[PDB]
Amino acid sequence: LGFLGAAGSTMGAASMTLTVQARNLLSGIVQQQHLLKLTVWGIKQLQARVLAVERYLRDQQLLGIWGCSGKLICCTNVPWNSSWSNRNLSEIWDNMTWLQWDKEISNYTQIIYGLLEESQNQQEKNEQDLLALD
Amino acid sequence: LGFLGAAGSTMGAASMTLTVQARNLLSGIVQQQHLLKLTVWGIKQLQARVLAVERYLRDQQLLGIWGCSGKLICCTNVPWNSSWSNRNLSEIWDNMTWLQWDKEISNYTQIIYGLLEESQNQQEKNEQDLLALD
Amino acid sequence: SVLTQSASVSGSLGQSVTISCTGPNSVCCSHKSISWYQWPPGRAPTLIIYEDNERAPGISPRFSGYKSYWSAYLTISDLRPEDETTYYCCSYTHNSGCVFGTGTKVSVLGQSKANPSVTLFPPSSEELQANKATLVCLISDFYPGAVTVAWKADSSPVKAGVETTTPSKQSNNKYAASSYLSLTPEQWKSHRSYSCQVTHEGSTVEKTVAPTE
Amino acid sequence: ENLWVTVYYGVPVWKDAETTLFCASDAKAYETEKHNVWATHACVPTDPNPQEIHLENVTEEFNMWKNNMVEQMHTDIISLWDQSLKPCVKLTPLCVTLQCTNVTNN
Amino acid sequence: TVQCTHGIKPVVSTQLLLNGSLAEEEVMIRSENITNNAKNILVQFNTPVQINCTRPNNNTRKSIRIGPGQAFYATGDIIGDIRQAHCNVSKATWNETLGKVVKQLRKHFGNNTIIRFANSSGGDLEVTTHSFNCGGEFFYCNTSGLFNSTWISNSNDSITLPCRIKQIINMWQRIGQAMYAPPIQGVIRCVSNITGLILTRDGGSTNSTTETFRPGGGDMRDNWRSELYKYKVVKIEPLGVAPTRCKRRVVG
Amino acid sequence: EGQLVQSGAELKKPGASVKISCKTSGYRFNFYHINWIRQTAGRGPEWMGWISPYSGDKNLAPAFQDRVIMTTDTEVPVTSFTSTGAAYMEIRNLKFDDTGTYFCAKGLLRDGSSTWLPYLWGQGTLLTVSSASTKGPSVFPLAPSSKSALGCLVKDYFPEPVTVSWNSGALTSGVHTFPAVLQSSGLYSLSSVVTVPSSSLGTQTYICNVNHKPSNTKVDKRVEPK
Ligand SMILES: *[C@@H]1O[C@H](CO[C@@H]2O[C@@H](C)[C@@H](O)[C@@H](O)[C@@H]2O)[C@@H](O[C@@H]2O[C@H](CO)[C@@H](O[C@@H]3O[C@H](CO[C@H]4O[C@H](CO)[C@@H](O)[C@H](O)[C@@H]4O[C@@H]4O[C@H](CO)[C@@H](O[C@@H]5O[C@H](CO)[C@H](O)[C@H](O)[C@H]5O)[C@H](O)[C@H]4NC(C)=O)[C@@H](O)[C@H](O[C@H]4O[C@H](CO)[C@@H](O)[C@H](O)[C@@H]4O)[C@@H]3O)[C@H](O)[C@H]2NC(C)=O)[C@H](O)[C@H]1NC(C)=O
Ligand SMILES: *[C@@H]1O[C@H](CO[C@@H]2O[C@@H](C)[C@@H](O)[C@@H](O)[C@@H]2O)[C@@H](O[C@@H]2O[C@H](CO)[C@@H](O[C@@H]3O[C@H](CO[C@H]4O[C@H](CO[C@H]5O[C@H](CO)[C@@H](O)[C@H](O)[C@@H]5O)[C@@H](O)[C@H](O)[C@@H]4O)[C@@H](O)[C@H](O[C@H]4O[C@H](CO)[C@@H](O)[C@H](O)[C@@H]4O[C@@H]4O[C@H](CO)[C@@H](O)[C@H](O)[C@H]4NC(C)=O)[C@@H]3O)[C@H](O)[C@H]2NC(C)=O)[C@H](O)[C@H]1NC(C)=O
Ligand SMILES: *[C@@H]1O[C@H](CO)[C@@H](O[C@@H]2O[C@H](CO)[C@@H](O[C@@H]3O[C@H](CO[C@H]4O[C@H](CO[C@H]5O[C@H](CO)[C@@H](O)[C@H](O)[C@@H]5O)[C@@H](O)[C@H](O)[C@@H]4O)[C@@H](O)[C@H](O[C@H]4O[C@H](CO)[C@@H](O)[C@H](O[C@H]5O[C@H](CO)[C@@H](O)[C@H](O)[C@@H]5O)[C@@H]4O)[C@@H]3O)[C@H](O)[C@H]2NC(C)=O)[C@H](O)[C@H]1NC(C)=O
Ligand SMILES: *[C@@H]1O[C@H](CO)[C@@H](O[C@@H]2O[C@H](CO)[C@@H](O[C@@H]3O[C@H](CO[C@H]4O[C@H](CO[C@H]5O[C@H](CO)[C@@H](O)[C@H](O)[C@@H]5O)[C@@H](O)[C@H](O[C@H]5O[C@H](CO)[C@@H](O)[C@H](O)[C@@H]5O)[C@@H]4O)[C@@H](O)[C@H](O[C@H]4O[C@H](CO)[C@@H](O)[C@H](O)[C@@H]4O)[C@@H]3O)[C@H](O)[C@H]2NC(C)=O)[C@H](O)[C@H]1NC(C)=O
Ligand SMILES: *[C@@H]1O[C@H](CO)[C@@H](O[C@@H]2O[C@H](CO)[C@@H](O[C@@H]3O[C@H](CO[C@H]4O[C@H](CO[C@H]5O[C@H](CO)[C@@H](O)[C@H](O)[C@@H]5O)[C@@H](O)[C@H](O)[C@@H]4O)[C@@H](O)[C@H](O[C@H]4O[C@H](CO)[C@@H](O)[C@H](O)[C@@H]4O)[C@@H]3O)[C@H](O)[C@H]2NC(C)=O)[C@H](O)[C@H]1NC(C)=O
Ligand SMILES: *[C@@H]1O[C@H](CO[C@@H]2O[C@@H](C)[C@@H](O)[C@@H](O)[C@@H]2O)[C@@H](O[C@@H]2O[C@H](CO)[C@@H](O[C@@H]3O[C@H](CO[C@H]4O[C@H](CO)[C@@H](O)[C@H](O)[C@@H]4O)[C@@H](O)[C@H](O)[C@@H]3O)[C@H](O)[C@H]2NC(C)=O)[C@H](O)[C@H]1NC(C)=O
Ligand SMILES: *[C@@H]1O[C@H](CO)[C@@H](O[C@@H]2O[C@H](CO)[C@@H](O[C@@H]3O[C@H](CO)[C@@H](O)[C@H](O)[C@@H]3O)[C@H](O)[C@H]2NC(C)=O)[C@H](O)[C@H]1NC(C)=O
Ligand SMILES: *[C@@H]1O[C@H](CO)[C@@H](O[C@@H]2O[C@H](CO)[C@@H](O)[C@H](O)[C@H]2NC(C)=O)[C@H](O)[C@H]1NC(C)=O
Ligand SMILES: *[C@@H]1O[C@H](CO)[C@@H](O)[C@H](O)[C@H]1NC(C)=O
Ligand SMILES: *[C@@H]1O[C@H](CO)[C@@H](O)[C@H](O)[C@H]1NC(C)=O
Ligand SMILES: *[C@@H]1O[C@H](CO)[C@@H](O)[C@H](O)[C@H]1NC(C)=O
Repeated sequence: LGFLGAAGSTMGAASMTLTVQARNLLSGIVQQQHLLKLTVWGIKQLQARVLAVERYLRDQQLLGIWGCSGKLICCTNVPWNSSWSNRNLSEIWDNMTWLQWDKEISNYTQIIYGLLEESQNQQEKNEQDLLALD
Repeated sequence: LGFLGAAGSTMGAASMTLTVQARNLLSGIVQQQHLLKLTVWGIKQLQARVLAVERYLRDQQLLGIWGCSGKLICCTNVPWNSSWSNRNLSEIWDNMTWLQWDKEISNYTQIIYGLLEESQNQQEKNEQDLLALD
Repeated sequence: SVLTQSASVSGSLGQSVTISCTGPNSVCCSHKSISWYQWPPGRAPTLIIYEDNERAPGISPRFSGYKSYWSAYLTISDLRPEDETTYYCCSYTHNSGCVFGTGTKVSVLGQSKANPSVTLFPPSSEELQANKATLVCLISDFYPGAVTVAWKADSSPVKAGVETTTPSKQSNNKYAASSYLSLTPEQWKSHRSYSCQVTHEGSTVEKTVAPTE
Repeated sequence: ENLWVTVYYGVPVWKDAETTLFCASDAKAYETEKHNVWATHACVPTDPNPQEIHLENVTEEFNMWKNNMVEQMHTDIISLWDQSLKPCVKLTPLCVTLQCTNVTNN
Repeated sequence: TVQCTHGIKPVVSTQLLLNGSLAEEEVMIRSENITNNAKNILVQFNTPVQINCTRPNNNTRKSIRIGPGQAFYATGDIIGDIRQAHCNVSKATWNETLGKVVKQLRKHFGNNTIIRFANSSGGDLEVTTHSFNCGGEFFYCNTSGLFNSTWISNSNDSITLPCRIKQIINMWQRIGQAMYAPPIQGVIRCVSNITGLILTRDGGSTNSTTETFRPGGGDMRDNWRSELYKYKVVKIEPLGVAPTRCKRRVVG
Repeated sequence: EGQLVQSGAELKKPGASVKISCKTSGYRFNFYHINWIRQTAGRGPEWMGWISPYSGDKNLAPAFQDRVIMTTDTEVPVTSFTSTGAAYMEIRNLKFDDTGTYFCAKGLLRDGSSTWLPYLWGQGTLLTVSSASTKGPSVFPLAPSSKSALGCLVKDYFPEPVTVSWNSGALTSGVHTFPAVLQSSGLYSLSSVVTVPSSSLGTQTYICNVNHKPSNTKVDKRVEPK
């Protein structure tokens, strides 16, 4: 459980400790640490540190437009379409690893993302027009 | 008070203006600004700009998993252990600079961080399982 | 003094003692913060309560208190045989100094009546050179803090020889005192043998030694 | 008891350490003279407004003979000297048997 | 707490620093270790001494094509007489600076011993003479004339120094690659403020008295220390935890 | 956590004017305030005036603002958080009513609700404003009676405290002591205990010295054999 401890465990047990996975990835790699410094290792270190933040910030930009700036688990007001999966409540959470589930939505994973921005943020932050001051 | 104005002042007075300190650090340094551009200054500029964001994002990743995505001051639901400090309410806030306090918890500062992720986020975002829809 | 004190208050072991103080509206207890100090007479002082009820860092939480529209006080719970010393208090606003009280000499009874190890010290060969007549004695751990001055020259108490001295509280939180003498050398040589008189509540076994030999 | 812990982002604390710095010089010679060996051909221009703040009640212990700012300065100027000399005329066929005589002093 | 330092210029000098910074008071004395005489000593001038160096030689650029494009710029025949290079120093202004230094060294160094100012004993001609690049060419003015004065226990004449010019150099003892300095055609003058001094040991005197510090600038890093004695960088940590009765909502 | 220590043991005539000092150590001297108090022959000690080592804005007592005034110089920093400084005070007029013991103390805290009140106290200074002249104490041995508890004797000394009474500082653990006494003549005296196990006289030493200021000390008398 020190890192990816529940990679093979159930999606429910993996959902119990998903903080750990998030903590190590951005921070990890110990990047922090003749006269030249133009060596082949330093240039592989810098670009490896650039995608470090540019893959982190690629994901953190998505949660910000979903109301999840500082939450590891948002429940979003987007209804689930039956075409994406036909399995019941306890059918997936007590049976599949997150690995199996990632390939089962990888086909229509982009369709979900586009709809998440519309109802949870594009409309929700607008619904306060009549409720902010009245 | 333009920057670090209360570095030597009380932790309470420093807590009155801690916005300022936060604003300047990420932005600061005016980084924004023969035909080659491979000079010794440009390479010291780029890596100095990389740790700029990779030390900022090293800290901003911690506040996100503490419910403090966009707050400079969160009050966290983690109880304080007496072993960390024995001083009363007005004993530290009216007497110590933040400098003195940073060395007084630097021993057990990591113990606090690990516990902050568990009760304020690892359990709190889970406590909505029975309260989100019911 | 414009501040008040509970004067002499007593107490017992393992129990509580309260000392109150109230003042006039100029430097009173209403809307003016207060504080309480420990003060061994002659020795170095200490601090106990800050502003109101918040006690000192280090001071055991045994010390309670509060503040009404005039009554200000200090509830010292679970008394231990170190608290026997005079206490004080002083009122102050934000930007002003402290206006001290008068003195509550607190004594903690319920103690064990201790018997002192007392012995008399007579003059030596150097006192006869100056001819100054003096003879003293040592008492320690003679609780209670009561004294009885008496001597015996010619089997009768001296009228001009008794020198009453101030008793002190020993650093072991007990008591200590000594009695001196101011007489002429002729009266020393005129009256040889001597006796020590210490009125101590108990059995009559007091040490007694002569000055000529 | 019954005290909680609270987080503060923007606190003024620091620890002694050293990292990379950079040059800063405004418009000096540019057209009337250029190709400077120190400011190179282009460095990060400094702002005319000086960034300064007076710190009070603070007494941080400095060090000069253990300071690493002079170390990065020492090594920066060295790598800068060689960088401004690599693209210039080499003088290797100047090592040939020289036949000289003293100058005309009458 | 400043973000940008002050106008720091990389003066490549030896024994005597030029154009340095200083902010009043007695002529400051700095040493990594005062008791050890072996360690170097940096000295700062409460006021600078205006010095002028120049070469009287009137040279000419002789370009000769070596290979395809490259051209070797050498000295032609010197027109209009031949003279030796020199650096003037204000004689009256220097006697006051050597007096202010010995005064503040006094309470620093016993204030009972004898001052013995001598030329840079030992060393190399480039590390013992006031070596510096000025006007293109590299001067090496003879120091030995300045420190001849000895002061102890209680229109105008100016001292000058003989100097020679060198075209082949590889400074700070870098033996990797050397460089040729093209002679700057025409006139040359330097005219810089001197603001610092670099002084080194005075032998292994066993107790007794009598000692000072003769000039040596064996290291180039110390030259930059005369400007960075007050600067230090720190790693800002914007994170800080502190307790206070204070909790957010119970369940969320 | 910062120890404060006073000068101590200065005394002069009634119409004189003396200054007392206080050595600080172990705390930042810049913001912690300094104040003074005095206990008289009367029962109640009273407060004087509080000084701030920064800015110098002070509010002394109204009854002493006319005569007593006090200043304080800057400090020398030991580290970033520890430093050592000094505080002085001058008093112009005084009488027998102004005699007694004087203390200084560190300011409580460096904030708002309350700062002016003391915190850590020094060992204190006692001042005698008695017009009688200073005198040199006299030394006597004080021998035990039943030798066939130890100490030495002091008789007739004019003012203040004679303090430490032991030779070479050989024994500091287990050395009970004793206070002073007022004589009918007005010339003080005192004695001192020392609790050490009973042993032989030839094996160990029986020498004690006392220090003085009324007149300097020199002789450390010892005890008679019998
Ligand atoms: C670090 O450096 C700083 C210096 O930085 C400064 O920054 C700015 C501000 C400029 O001044 C710069 O030039 C400086 O560089 C040093 O900072 C100083 O520390 C001192 C020691 O801590 C402090 O000295 C004295 O503080 C006393 C206490 O303050 C009052 O008020 C405050 C704020 O309200 C409060 O927090 C206090 O506990 C205390 O109590 C309050 O008093 C007010 C006023 O009476 C009450 O208000 C009443 O309220 C009711 C309604 O409720 C009603 O309206 C009444 O009418 C109203 O009066 C209030 O109820 C009280 N309770 C509270 C809220 O707690 C001051 O009393 C004392 O004042 C003296 O100096 C003042 C400033 O010149 C004068 O105006 C005044 O007349 C006195 O002469 C001192 O200020 C300094 O103030 C403080 N800063 C300054 C200004 O220098 C610092 O020492 C140094 N070290 C540290 C600690 O790091
Ligand atoms: C530092 O060192 C440099 C380098 O000098 C080097 O060594 C010298 C010896 C010479 O060989 C250089 O070529 C060599 O690099 C010095 O620079 C040289 O200084 C010398 C000093 O003598 C100069 O020599 C004089 O040159 C005069 C002109 O000759 C030039 O052109 C020649 C061909 O041109 C022909 O036609 C022109 C007219 O259009 C005639 O004027 C010329 O004579 C030719 O007929 C060419 O070959 C030369 O190299 C040069 O470029 C020349 O007139 C002088 O010779 C005269 O007069 C001298 C006194 O001034 C006297 O000492 C000589 O003996 C000589 O007398 C006779 O003249 C006859 C004329 O026909 C001749 O036929 C006889 O042979 C001759 N007698 C004999 C025998 O010698 C000089 O020779 C030289 O020009 C400088 N460099 C150049 C530009 O080449 C530099 O000065 C030194 N430093 C300093 C500041 O001293
Ligand atoms: C410590 O600090 C001190 C501070 O004093 C430093 O010392 C010296 O400080 C001086 C301050 O003035 C600096 O002086 C400058 O000198 C340059 C020299 O450049 C000349 O030569 C260049 C190349 O030669 C060409 O031209 C010459 C003819 O001159 C010819 O013979 C050659 O064959 C070749 O063709 C030229 O490019 C350059 O133009 C000039 O001729 C000089 O350029 C500076 O000019 C200022 O002052 C002059 C004289 O008063 C004035 O005419 C200038 O006016 C304007 O017009 C001219 C002509 O068109 C133009 O070049 C300028 O750009 C202006 O538009 C201008 O006001 C100046 O004189 C000196 O360099 C500096 N260093 C030295 C040598 O010590 C000291 O260096 C510091 N520490 C140490 C020891 O390093
Ligand atoms: C940077 O410049 C400095 C400038 O000082 C230069 O230092 C030079 O260092 C060299 C080598 O170290 C010195 O070289 C030799 O010094 C010889 C010493 O003098 C002998 O003869 C004396 C008579 O000379 C007269 O002038 C001298 C000064 O040189 C003066 O002290 C004398 O009083 C006298 O007037 C003789 O007196 C002296 O010793 C006796 O007297 C002294 C003083 O009273 C006494 O203390 C002794 O007990 C004893 O009784 C000694 O015996 C010098 O002789 C020699 O050459 C001289 O003569 C030749 C031939 O004529 C001349 O051409 C030459 O100019 C000299 O006059 C030679 O000079 C040199 O003296 C230092 N300084 C200079 C230039 O004079 C540095 O080396 C330079 N740095 C670099 C990079 O090179
Ligand atoms: C700036 O840096 C300098 C660096 O020198 C600091 O300067 C200090 O100066 C003092 C001056 O007294 C030195 O004191 C002595 O140094 C001796 C050096 O040891 C040498 O010899 C050792 C043994 O070699 C043989 O000779 C010695 C001679 O004493 C014989 O005793 C021995 O039997 C041998 O026959 C070698 O092992 C060593 O490598 C050296 O070659 C010390 O030996 C000497 O020790 C004495 O004092 C000690 C401390 O009280 C004590 O414990 C020993 O028993 C002995 O009595 C003594 O230290 C300092 O050494 C020197 N510092 C350093 C780093 O060496 C200077 O302090 C600093 N800046 C400041 C703070 O001003
Ligand atoms: C922060 O914590 C460090 C180290 O503590 C560790 O980390 C914390 C989080 C806990 O997990 C601890 O259990 C860890 O051990 C403290 O460091 C201490 O520093 C001091 C001073 O440098 C050390 O003291 C040493 O003392 C040596 C001499 O020992 C003497 O006493 C022993 C025991 O009786 C005796 O056997 C011996 O003969 C000596 O008489 C001395 O040689 C050495 O140079 C040094 O002075 C101490 O050992 C360190 N801690 C420990 C326990 O190792 C910090 O002080 C602490 N800071 C704060 C603010 O809390
Ligand atoms: C350094 O040397 C150069 C070159 O010799 C000097 O330049 C020369 O200066 C003179 C000053 O009058 C110029 O004037 C005259 O030129 C005519 C025609 O050539 C000549 O007949 C005169 O005798 C006189 O020289 C001269 O043109 C000029 N250049 C040359 C080619 O000599 C310069 O003056 C010397 N030093 C400096 C900087 O003053
Ligand atoms: C050189 O030393 C003398 C005396 O050795 C200095 O004069 C003062 O002497 C007294 C007593 O020795 C010291 O307490 C002073 O500190 C000395 N003065 C000072 C201010 O240091 C003399 O001052 C010393 N040299 C100089 C001019 O500073
Ligand atoms: C003050 O500290 C003590 C422990 O030293 C603690 O028991 C007490 O609860 C603290 N005070 C408060 C306000 O709780
Ligand atoms: C030229 O100078 C050198 C310098 O060593 C000297 O040896 C040689 O004899 C000199 N020749 C003439 C003739 O001047
Ligand atoms: C340097 O030159 C200037 C030119 O005005 C002159 O005033 C000054 O005295 C000279 N200084 C020396 C001693 O070289």
